[PDB]
Amino acid sequence: MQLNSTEISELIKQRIAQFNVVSEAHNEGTIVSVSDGVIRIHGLADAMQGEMISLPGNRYAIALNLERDSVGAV
Amino acid sequence: EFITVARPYAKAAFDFAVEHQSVERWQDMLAFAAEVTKNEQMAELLSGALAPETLAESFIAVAGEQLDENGQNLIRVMAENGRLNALPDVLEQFIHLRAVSEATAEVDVISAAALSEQQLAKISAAMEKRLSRKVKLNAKIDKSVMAGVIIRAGDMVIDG
Repeated sequence: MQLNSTEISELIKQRIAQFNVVSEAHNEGTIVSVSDGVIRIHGLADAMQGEMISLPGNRYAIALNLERDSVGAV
Repeated sequence: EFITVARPYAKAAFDFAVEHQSVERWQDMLAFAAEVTKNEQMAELLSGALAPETLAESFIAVAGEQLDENGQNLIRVMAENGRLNALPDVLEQFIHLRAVSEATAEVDVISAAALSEQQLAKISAAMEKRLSRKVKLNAKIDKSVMAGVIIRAGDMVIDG
């Protein structure tokens, strides 16, 4: 909304116009973007790097390293 | 933050905006926009969004859409561009648009800050210090000034 933190108030009520949005999952999430089994990783943001992670249908998806936003993984 | 993309922005801001006089009017609209991204959920939700249409949508939408239509269809322009990612660049470049347009200013040396708008040098400046009054320079008053001339002096103490 208006001026101080009303900006954030009805940016939470302007947000809250939209506010269904902001959120994230850890782990959960999703493989953000992928080709050939290397994926930008969505959700699961903060996690032990290189934690082989139960992977699609099976595997422990091997966490490659933290590219903070969308981790790549093996 | 490239601000160069936002240079073409603030360009089109004085340009189309000030042309629309939105330089002020979408100084208002723009203000509300930086309020929108300023929303941190709106930052937390800032980009997951593939459709930039979804972005300008939930953006004008969420925030309340105080942007112009120059800024709504421009919201298609930068939002679609995704260069909308950086709000403040052309915001201070628009502050630089109208302001640079209006520029007169000052900077206090050996003083607490001045910033008295001087269209010319010494114009509002010597008028301010002369006008001081203030004359205290409090922040940088003494140790800063006396350490300025005495700074040059210790610079002579380079002789040791």
